[PDB]
Amino acid sequence: MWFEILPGLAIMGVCLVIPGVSTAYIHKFTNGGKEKRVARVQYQWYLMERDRRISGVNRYYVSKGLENI
Amino acid sequence: MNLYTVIFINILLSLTLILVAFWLPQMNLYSEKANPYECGFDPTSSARLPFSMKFFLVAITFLLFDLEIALLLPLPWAIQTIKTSTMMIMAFILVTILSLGLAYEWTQKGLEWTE
Amino acid sequence: AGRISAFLKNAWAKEPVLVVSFSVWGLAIIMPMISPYTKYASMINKATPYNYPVPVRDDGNMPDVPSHPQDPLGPSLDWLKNL
Amino acid sequence: MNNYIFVLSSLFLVGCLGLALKPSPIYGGLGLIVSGFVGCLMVLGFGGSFLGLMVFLIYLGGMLVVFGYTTAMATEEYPETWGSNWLILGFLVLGVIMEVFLICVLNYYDEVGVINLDGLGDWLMYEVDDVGVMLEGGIGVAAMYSCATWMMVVAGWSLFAGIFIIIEITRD
Amino acid sequence: TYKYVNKKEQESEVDMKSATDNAARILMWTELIRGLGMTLSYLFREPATINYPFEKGPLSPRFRGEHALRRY
Amino acid sequence: MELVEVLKRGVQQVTGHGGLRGLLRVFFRANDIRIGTLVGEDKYGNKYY
Amino acid sequence: MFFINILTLLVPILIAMAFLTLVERKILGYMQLRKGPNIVGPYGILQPFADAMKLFMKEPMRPLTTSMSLFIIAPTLSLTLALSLWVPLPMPHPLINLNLGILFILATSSLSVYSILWSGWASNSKYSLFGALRAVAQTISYEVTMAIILLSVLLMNGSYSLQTLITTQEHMWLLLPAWPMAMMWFISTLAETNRAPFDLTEGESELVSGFNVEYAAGPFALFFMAEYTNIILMNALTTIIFLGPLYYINLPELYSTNFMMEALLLSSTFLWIRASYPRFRYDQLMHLLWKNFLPLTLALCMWHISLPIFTAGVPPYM
Amino acid sequence: RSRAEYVVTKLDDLINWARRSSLWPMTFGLACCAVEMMHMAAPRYDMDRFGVVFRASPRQADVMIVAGTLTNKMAPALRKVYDQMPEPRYVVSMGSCANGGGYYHYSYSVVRGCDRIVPVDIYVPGCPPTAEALLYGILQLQRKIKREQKLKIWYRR
Amino acid sequence: MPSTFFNLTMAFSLSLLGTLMFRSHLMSTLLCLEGMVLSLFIMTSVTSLNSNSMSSMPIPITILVFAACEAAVGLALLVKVSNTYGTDYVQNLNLLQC
Ligand SMILES: CCCCCCCCCCCCO[C@@H]1O[C@H](CO)[C@@H](O[C@H]2O[C@H](CO)[C@@H](O)[C@H](O)[C@H]2O)[C@H](O)[C@H]1O
Ligand SMILES: CCCCCCCCCCCCO[C@@H]1O[C@H](CO)[C@@H](O[C@H]2O[C@H](CO)[C@@H](O)[C@H](O)[C@H]2O)[C@H](O)[C@H]1O
Ligand SMILES: CCCCCCCCCCCCO[C@@H]1O[C@H](CO)[C@@H](O[C@H]2O[C@H](CO)[C@@H](O)[C@H](O)[C@H]2O)[C@H](O)[C@H]1O
Ligand code: SF4
Repeated sequence: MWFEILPGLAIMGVCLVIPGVSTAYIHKFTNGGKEKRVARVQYQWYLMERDRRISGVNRYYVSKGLENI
Repeated sequence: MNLYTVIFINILLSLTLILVAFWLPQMNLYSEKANPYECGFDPTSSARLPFSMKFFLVAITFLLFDLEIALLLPLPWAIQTIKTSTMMIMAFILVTILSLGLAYEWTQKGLEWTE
Repeated sequence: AGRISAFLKNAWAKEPVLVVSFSVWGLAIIMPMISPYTKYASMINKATPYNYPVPVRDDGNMPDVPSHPQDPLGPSLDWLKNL
Repeated sequence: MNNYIFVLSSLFLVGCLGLALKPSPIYGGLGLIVSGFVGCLMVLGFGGSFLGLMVFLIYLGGMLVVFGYTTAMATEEYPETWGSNWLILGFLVLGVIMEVFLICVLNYYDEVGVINLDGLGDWLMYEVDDVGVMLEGGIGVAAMYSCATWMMVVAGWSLFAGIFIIIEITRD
Repeated sequence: TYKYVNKKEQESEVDMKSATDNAARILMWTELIRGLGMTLSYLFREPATINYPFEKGPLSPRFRGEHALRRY
Repeated sequence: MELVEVLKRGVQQVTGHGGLRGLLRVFFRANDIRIGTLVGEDKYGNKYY
Repeated sequence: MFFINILTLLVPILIAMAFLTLVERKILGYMQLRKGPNIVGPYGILQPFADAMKLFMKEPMRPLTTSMSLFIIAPTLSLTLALSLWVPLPMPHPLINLNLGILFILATSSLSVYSILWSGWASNSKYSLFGALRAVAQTISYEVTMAIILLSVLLMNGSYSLQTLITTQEHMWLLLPAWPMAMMWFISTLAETNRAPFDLTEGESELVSGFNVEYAAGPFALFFMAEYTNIILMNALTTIIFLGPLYYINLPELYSTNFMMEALLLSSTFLWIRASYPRFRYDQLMHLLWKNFLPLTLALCMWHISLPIFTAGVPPYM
Repeated sequence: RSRAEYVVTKLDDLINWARRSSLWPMTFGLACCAVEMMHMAAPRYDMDRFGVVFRASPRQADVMIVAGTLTNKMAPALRKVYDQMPEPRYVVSMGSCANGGGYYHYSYSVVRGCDRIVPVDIYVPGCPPTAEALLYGILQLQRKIKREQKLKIWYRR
Repeated sequence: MPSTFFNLTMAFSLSLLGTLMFRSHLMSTLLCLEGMVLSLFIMTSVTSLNSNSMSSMPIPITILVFAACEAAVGLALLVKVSNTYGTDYVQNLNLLQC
């Protein structure tokens, strides 16, 4: 019966969700719990480099608020 | 760095599969096995002789049409211009002349393959 | 113009793709000329500030230039906010 | 990474040497594909983006037509490769040796002139507008639609006239 | 007696209605959609496959198979 | 609603072969888990349904 | 961590490819009133692994007339490029974030034809040369309109960035305003993947096996792995461009689940199409693209230049 | 025996299972016997559910099913395509003609059994054998492949 | 920049040397012309990027447009040569010595 096609489909379906989900989680793990920063233009890269320089630990994603001034 | 890293891994994975495929199996080389296939009979000539191209005119038309799209692919940046009327006329004229070129070749039977 | 109408009708039945292509091409030219929103597309591209707006030295003869960004002088963007 | 662009321009040089030796156009076509890819990387390396991807895309299309034309009109029973003829192979090896020699000697005489092996990587990017937004090469190319429309008029005319030209050349 | 398999050439005039129906058929691939409908309808049909060798194809007493020599 | 009828027949097929081991035996030996009437068994152990 | 992320892309995609070979054979079977694989594993779920192990344990061909460097390179290039097409795909966040990701796809996909061209030429047999020259014709047919179709769509996106397509479709599928281009795009991806009814470079009823006819064993498997990986890729691309999966900044996995469902469905229609139609003649594919798609594609490109200007709907640069 | 011999034996099973489970016959049929081969692929028997898939290229085939009469004019061509199958390869002789010449055994133009031209693994009798009889022979080839001991024999050399 | 532009000029010189030193196939020479075009494209593109000359980036694209027209005509001519003689060899193209 047609529903016997589904075991292969479910395996396909699981395999096609892992890349999207794994990339989203690995980004947050490696970017301080936030989305990985996107630098489309030079201005955005400049902000990341400034964030890295003021972080104290050479990581752009470690943010400094008003407690730092 | 990341794009270089993943593409090298892609190259690395493909080459490893090739090495496995060539060194794992048992081999048995002899002349009749390695002769070129042609449905059980021997070829009467080389496969390296000229093979006529009946769509040769479409093929070199494709060369010109491929530079036409190269002129069109800046359009996403061009629509940001203040000079909207100029951009629009240039894009309209460009598409129209390409259409007229296709229309002429079509009516000259340039898209028909040679016999 | 009954001869063309039979022509166009046959072309519609037999070569619909080409009829649609020519109609779409003609509509694309016509629409910017008759649309009331065509003027705004250039104005929106003009209001996008990709560059720093360099201030001007005040010489005492600039009644039209704002002294602060929240002065009521200078170009307003209310038209776009309510577009 | 300080040798990255020199390595690429060095690979590009070898590709043109291979093309210049003119093996069968099958391998000539392959040589241009690799050189086109290496050329795309160099444009990228200097901060390009659109121009590098364009030239590779255009040459990918161009060599596919040349492949088709080669199998019909430029083929022999035994197509030549770079290794097939000892004479072509020797000038391939000698050409590569003369490249190493030419770069080595020029480095010695000037040290900072055409070749500056001590300073590789220090003089790739000169100035960069650090906080800019509208800077990518596609913006520059797009000026054909607004500020450099004459460039697009002549380009468009040549493609349009090219259709009429190739139809005339090819009719019997 | 004979019949024509492909003589439907009573050429007629075309209205806007029929010309548009012809236009929709060409541009929206309608007969190609009917083909997909047919194969879709088979997807949900029970397959005719039997589970050989646990199941067997039907045979009849007349079946001609392997020879034998008989006794009284 | 009719789906529930179908799923119940699936439960009968899945639990009607003598526990888990009996279901695995037939499923992996015959690739089929239908339940039928036992018509008989021959002297060699073949079972007919 | 970036190396772990490469694994969690490549390995699941290669398993998805392997099981698409199973799904194809079962979907085709049931549409043909058969079952398809149901013995090798439960419901046939080990059949792909058996075929893979069989092929790599088989003697690989070393034909005498063959030019061996290109013969080996072509299947290697095929799988490399198929895997590389996945790295910029945003699901919703890509492994590699590219500014011109769409142009990367076209260039990478366009280099993929050379694996067919070189393998067919390098094999140095007549049926393989026939298959290579059909690939030349195939690319000339569809590549003329595929980039213009994409161009018109991306005048509503405003960039070549794949991630921007997610935001463009925040409130509506791009299918709705672009369904005529979506239709032409869908036919183009069938031809681009050499799938039926345009399976001409292999076309087994005519050329026995076309470009790969001299290929055996593991080298043959690479072409097959590359073809099934590309089918998933092109449909996933169609999903992101026209069928914008639902995106919420705080629920990224919702995008991934919705993306997979639509991508699975679009891959199923590829197998459904194969079961339904006869093959085109390869001169007829050229006429389909150059005398039907190309006129409409050019008109619609002009219309989609015209639209944002006269509706004041130019998308943002950033 | 030893743990090295046990491991070798389990590997034989694994590689044997893979070749059992993915037998790809050549698209190759000579006469009426090929019609019954079509009926084995047809829905009732659906050979593809056992993992059996026709491929037209000898380079991509594992089994040759000699399905019909083998004439003298055809014999060199059949030998050619057999030689062009990569190994491991198997031959199934199907029907009386292929088995031994059958109804045409005494003809001037007919090869009296394809096993004068190629080695044969399974002989399927009948004229034609039914689709089911052919399927039985295919399953007998699988069990033969299940008995292969190539790695065990290599280990003991 | 200094060493890259030296290598690119050498790449052009080699492609020109390829053009000037014929072998047999006319098509092999047509490929050498495309090599010179490719070298000049990169040289122009890299120069525009290194000087941040965005108003000059149309020019490299126009180089490729006319090169495509040149290559299309070259191939069109090569069809004519092949039709006459059955090859693309340049030694056949010698009727105009007298
Ligand atoms: C032989 C080839 C023929 C094919 C080429 C035909 C090209 C001719 C194009 C005609 C259409 C031009 O359409 C023209 O669009 C521009 C904007 O783009 C409109 O311009 C309008 O909006 C713009 C903003 O964009 C305002 O700044 C302007 O003041 C206002 O007029 C014009 O009102 C309309 O007339
Ligand atoms: C086809 C491939 C061709 C490969 C070509 C050769 C690639 C390798 C390039 C070698 C050229 C010089 O490469 C490298 O240049 C850098 C500048 O970046 C030098 O830089 C380093 O050493 C030199 C002094 O020795 C000083 O500049 C300094 O101490 C340090 O920066 C390296 O010492 C030199 O080894
Ligand atoms: C005989 C065949 C030739 C006839 C066919 C071609 C007709 C001409 C069509 C192209 C018209 C180009 O028209 C030309 O456009 C440019 C911008 O591109 C305008 O240029 C203007 O704006 C630019 C913007 O940067 C300023 O820098 C410049 O100083 C100013 O003149 C010219 O003032 C106008 O003359
Ligand atoms: S054995 Fe019988 S059925 Fe088979 S080919 Fe011969 S005559 Fe025909």
